[PDB]
Amino acid sequence: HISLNPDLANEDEVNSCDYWRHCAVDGFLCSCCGGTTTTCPPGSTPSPISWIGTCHNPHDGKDYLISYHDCCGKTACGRCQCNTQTRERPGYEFFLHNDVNWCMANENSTFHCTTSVLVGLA
Amino acid sequence: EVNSCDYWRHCAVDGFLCSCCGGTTTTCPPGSTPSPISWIGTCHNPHDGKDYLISYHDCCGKTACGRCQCNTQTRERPGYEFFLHNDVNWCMANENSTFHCTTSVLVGLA
Amino acid sequence: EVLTGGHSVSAPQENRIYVMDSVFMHLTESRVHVYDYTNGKFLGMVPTAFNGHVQVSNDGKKIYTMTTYHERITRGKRSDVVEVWDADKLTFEKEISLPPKRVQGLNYDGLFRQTTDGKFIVLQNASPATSIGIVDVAKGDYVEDVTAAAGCWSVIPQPNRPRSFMTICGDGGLLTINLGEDGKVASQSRSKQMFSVKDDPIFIAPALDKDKAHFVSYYGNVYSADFSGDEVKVDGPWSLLNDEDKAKNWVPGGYNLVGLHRASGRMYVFMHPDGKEGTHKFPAAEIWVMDTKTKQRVARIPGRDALSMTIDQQRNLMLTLDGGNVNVYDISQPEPKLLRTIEGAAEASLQVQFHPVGGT
Amino acid sequence: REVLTGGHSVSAPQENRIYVMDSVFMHLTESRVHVYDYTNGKFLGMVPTAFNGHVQVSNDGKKIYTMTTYHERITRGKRSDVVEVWDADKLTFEKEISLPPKRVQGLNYDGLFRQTTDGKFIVLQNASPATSIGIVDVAKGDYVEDVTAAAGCWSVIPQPNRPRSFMTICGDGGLLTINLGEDGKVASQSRSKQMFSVKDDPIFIAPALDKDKAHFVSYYGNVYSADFSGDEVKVDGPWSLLNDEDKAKNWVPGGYNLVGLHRASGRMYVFMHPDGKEGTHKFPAAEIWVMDTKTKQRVARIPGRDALSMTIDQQRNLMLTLDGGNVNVYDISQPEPKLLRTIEGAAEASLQVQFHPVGGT
Ligand SMILES: *C(=O)Cc1ccccc1
Ligand SMILES: *C(=O)Cc1ccccc1
Repeated sequence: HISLNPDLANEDEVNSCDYWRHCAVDGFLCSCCGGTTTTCPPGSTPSPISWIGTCHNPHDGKDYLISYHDCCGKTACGRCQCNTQTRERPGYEFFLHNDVNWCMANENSTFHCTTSVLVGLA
Repeated sequence: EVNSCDYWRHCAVDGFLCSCCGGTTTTCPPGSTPSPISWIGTCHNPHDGKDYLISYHDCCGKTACGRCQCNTQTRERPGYEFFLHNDVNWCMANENSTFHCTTSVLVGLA
Repeated sequence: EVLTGGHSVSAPQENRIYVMDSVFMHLTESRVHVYDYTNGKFLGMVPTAFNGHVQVSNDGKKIYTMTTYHERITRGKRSDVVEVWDADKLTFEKEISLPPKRVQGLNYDGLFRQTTDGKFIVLQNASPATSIGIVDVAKGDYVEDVTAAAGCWSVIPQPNRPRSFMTICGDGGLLTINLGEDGKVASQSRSKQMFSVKDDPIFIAPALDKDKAHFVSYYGNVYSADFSGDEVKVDGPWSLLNDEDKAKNWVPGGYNLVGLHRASGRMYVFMHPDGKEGTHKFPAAEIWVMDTKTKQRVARIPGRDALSMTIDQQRNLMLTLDGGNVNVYDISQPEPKLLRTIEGAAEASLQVQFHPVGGT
Repeated sequence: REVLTGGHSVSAPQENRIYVMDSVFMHLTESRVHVYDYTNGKFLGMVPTAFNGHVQVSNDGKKIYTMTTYHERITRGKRSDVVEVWDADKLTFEKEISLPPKRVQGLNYDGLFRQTTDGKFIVLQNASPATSIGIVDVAKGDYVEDVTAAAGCWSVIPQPNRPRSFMTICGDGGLLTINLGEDGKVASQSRSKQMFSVKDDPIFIAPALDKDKAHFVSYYGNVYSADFSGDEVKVDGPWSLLNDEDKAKNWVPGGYNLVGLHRASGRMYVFMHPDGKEGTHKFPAAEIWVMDTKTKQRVARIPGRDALSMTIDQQRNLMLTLDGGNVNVYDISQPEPKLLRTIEGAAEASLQVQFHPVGGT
């Protein structure tokens, strides 16, 4: 199932804001920043917390929970900026909200890039 | 015309014109600090046909103004003629060395 | 000639606006750009480090910033602060230490506000647990942490009381906090449910009147909170939309996306067609002008892809902002009139504000 | 399902890597090094370098050295100038070395931040604005002391034929050679005869560096050389880059890191533009000229792609050029360079690119 496995897919597809699992990304895709969809670029630190999105997979027709962990403690990657907002909500639904820095509780809160970790079926 | 890189007094500016940054050719924008040191240019006055010494004092202690960036090099020379040289931050000796913008102060006839 | 410093801003305070540039591409060098709205002239700036927030003191004398430093930027000890700057000299005056949990996020007005009397700064925290922090301006001290606001978000000051504000909570109601003269919570109250969080979520940006506030929803409805009394009374929805509007799926979108002209009750809202899940931050195709008394639209004009706005009551002006450019509108009559556009006022701004002229 | 992890090394091997020093002049407090794979243009990572960072790679290829300035509150508070040691493969911070608060703040010429041939000392330019050269003992993690003898001189040209010797260009138009002892202090020094007229034929500071000599080009297209094969430095020049036709169209050099030497062939590379006059010495390249430094003739000329800076890899026979934002990769294994690719958007404001060292012993 290539649709569930970004490392097997075309890099150009995964590095697009239109890639299905990036449906609530407000930030730079870590896969364009020397990392991958599920690994921080070298010398940047995963956030223990995240906003969560529910994204539809058009390939297998199912909906998945996505956790948008950031990588932190390096300055802005600047590449592949996305601002997608499917099912995103304001700060009174805080863990569905993406206008805050999810590096906010890291040892260093400087925002580097954001990614889309597949948690499971919605 | 003072906000253009082609204005005659700006003949060796490598930076942002302070006149575009809330200051003037001879005054720092509010809250930015003059440098006591500078590179000097010799610039040709198109009106009277004479050359003048222009002192490029920086304004310092705020982050980059970002407006009216110029990189003009008339009679500019490398760091072994240090005070003719404009690829260094003339805020380097200020209490805060962050570069904000460059002024163009007329000293007098060259 | 001799280069001098120590100079004040060259235009009167009444001409000044503040464009908060996040510089998201280089977010550690965010800053406030100060402009003259009458002619587009750049007047100065205030550096605000990583993801700064900004407001001007209600009395017009000072600028307040909120930011985060670290000893070595990307490593070392964190310092979250409020800074007090002189408004006319654009110089730093004092640092006020905050706990290391001030909100880091985009520049919605309600994240960094002050009491009507100007004596307290009222700011949003997230650790990610939420609370509201209170700074005593006179003392230069963080003096209260309102944990009662856990699970709520943003600060809406009550303009009819000296030290009262509301916040929007996860139950779909509003929590009101009344501070004592020491900046500690003196009393509080909770409204009845105003909106359904799941079915009709509201945008946090208030259209704020002296004694009431209106909010618009993801689906184009309007909710109101009346705080003429100690207990806030809530109501709504009414729809922004008529049947023709609905056929083309018009909905609101943006960030600081509404405003109120208090003298007329006109509410301004950024709207776009073809609304669906995920379009709530789309640039404005139009600005709609709503009569909040009759609950009907009175005018509509091109949106110029604006995302955020602000209103000046006493000069009857609206500014709008598309991320980079600021548009100046005369709103003295029901149809706004475009006066000028200030191009390249910022690289990445979602917030513009007027210098206050109304005093305290 | 999945779990986000850190701690990873750079994905491409060292021999594929280049370092683009992005000054980010528009936001100079957030300068950084961008790490790229030159074989395919892939972005591999980055190192943050605060206000006006400078960068070099350790000769042994294991560490990245940066130089930068901090203040306690950026635009106010106490100043700290530092060298930082970073791991090259993990792109993580390891060590801060304190400098006196006068490290050069300026555009990224190679010669402002260098190391001795033996890799044991970092050698850097100071300006307070009084100039001196700073010495950092890499093993000790310490600043040694100012080389005050270099007052009135500028930039560091290491001598590749000696373990801990370097030269600098002085206001008298000559070169000062400094020979360090094992502790990083000056053991001896010497001053050449005048190489060039400061008034009449000023040179660009960027050396075209061989193992035992260096060449420099002038504002007016002349070439000067310094031979340090012997006990002391022997200087000569000028000879002209230009023929009559060249001269008739006023071709002159222009750029920043504007020259390179292919050591095995003796080919010198230089950015040139027509219609030279006072004030054009930093103009983008109209062309790159390839000069045989033995025959003293031009052997190739190709389009310049508006390049301002270059670097040469002796080990793979490559030249990189850089126009401020984009990096061009050239094969220079024959006299005429061949363009392999362009990496678009490698930086916003870079005047310096460098290869990860391979070999070089
Ligand atoms: C996501 O964490 C990116 C971000 C950082 C700062 C403010 C808003 C969004
Ligand atoms: C002039 O001082 C502008 C400047 C600042 C920093 C580096 C180079 C030039």
